[PDB]
Amino acid sequence: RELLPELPHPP
Amino acid sequence: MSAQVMLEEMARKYAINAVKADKEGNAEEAITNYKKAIEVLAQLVSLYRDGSTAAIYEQMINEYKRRIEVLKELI
Repeated sequence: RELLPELPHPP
Repeated sequence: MSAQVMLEEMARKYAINAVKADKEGNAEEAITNYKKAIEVLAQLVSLYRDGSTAAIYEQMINEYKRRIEVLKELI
């Protein structure tokens, strides 16, 4: 299972 | 809406708030929101520790923890 949409990556 | 999906969205909202504040150069607001995302993600890990999504929760906790440690040194 995946997160859709993705959790944002930090800068 | 299940407990998993509801918490995932909560974590997402915090993460988006943190990255936004981060890019605007507000270290404290970025940190507050990262910590709040971490706490929700830690809760998700407790609830679904043995599932396939847990590796992603755990990966993001660490990324956010590492960004906290960088931003903390400013301010």
